[PDB]
Amino acid sequence: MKIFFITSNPGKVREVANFLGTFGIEIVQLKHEYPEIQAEKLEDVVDFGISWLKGKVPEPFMIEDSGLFIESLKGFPGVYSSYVYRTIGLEGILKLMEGAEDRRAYFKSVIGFYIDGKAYKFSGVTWGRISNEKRGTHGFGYDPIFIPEGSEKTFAEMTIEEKNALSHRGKALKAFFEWLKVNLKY
Amino acid sequence: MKIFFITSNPGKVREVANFLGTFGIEIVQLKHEYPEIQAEKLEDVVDFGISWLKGKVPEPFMIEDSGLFIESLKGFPGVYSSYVYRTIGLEGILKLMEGAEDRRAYFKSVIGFYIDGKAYKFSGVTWGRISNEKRGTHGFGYDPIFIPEGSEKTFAEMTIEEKNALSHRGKALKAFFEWLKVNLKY
Repeated sequence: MKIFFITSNPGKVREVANFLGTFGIEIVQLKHEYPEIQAEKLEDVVDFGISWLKGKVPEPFMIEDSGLFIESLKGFPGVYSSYVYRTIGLEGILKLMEGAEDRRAYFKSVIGFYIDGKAYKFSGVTWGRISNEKRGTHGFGYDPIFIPEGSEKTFAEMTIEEKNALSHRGKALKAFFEWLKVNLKY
Repeated sequence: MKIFFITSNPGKVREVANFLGTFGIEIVQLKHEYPEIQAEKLEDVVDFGISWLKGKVPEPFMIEDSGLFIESLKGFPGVYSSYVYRTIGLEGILKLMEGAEDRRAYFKSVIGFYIDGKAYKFSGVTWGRISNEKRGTHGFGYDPIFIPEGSEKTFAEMTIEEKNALSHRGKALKAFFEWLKVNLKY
């Protein structure tokens, strides 16, 4: 069964393809731009995206939005994680966190799926903490400064398979896969 | 002011840290195992736990025990909520409640606190009902099938802040905070 993943993020495609590929699912990246609205929830961005894309791309298709939410920073950068990463980057987050009593944060992923004229959403959350230094050559974004709960390594020190086994995206993909199994029986 | 929370439940740590953190209290999780005795009251489990831990962990420290008490089931699973959840789970409770005339139940939380060689306890109770279906991606345990009185959402459909504003644990934490204010003036 093939699923078209509308995204411009190669790293995300690799993580999604790695996880689902093990279950006979073929992920096909489709670079079709769509508006990502400003909103207080990743789910709202995904809802608008699906509504904008339907009828314009092959089906079934999926999109995804994710972000890092830092407790001591009231959830920042959250929905705007990509922009913040491109501007202030890892250095900026570490600067903001200097002297922070609480370095806890969570990553969240929301997957939107569209098939037979209906939209569905799946989400995943992984709590952890912001490290005091960047480490790792894998992943992308804030992976070098995020250590998931129960681990001694940052996401960037993990392989795609290892990251998927613990990440927000991996959890969203697990829920997504279960739904696919049950509803499509592909 | 820091308080060591002796527990192996990450979800509970997050709820406690969220509530008290807003008042300048730093919660530090300490994973030190202690015996949780079989008893007919959460308070008895907490009393034994504190007595077993004192002198072994830094101070001041706190522990907590909680459970779901279903009216039509004579208070079950109560003190053994964790074990019952791990075995029969949400499905088991819903199965037991099929055809139930009365779906009322309450959640109770008891916090034990030890400082300067003395133990103190604080409790909270929130009544509600068992839903006929699980809903929600937040929380843990029976949160997906418990709707607190005055709400249209299950605990699992609420954020930590929203849950704390209505839950048994939130009420116990409120009593705890008031005591801290008055007796420690930190």
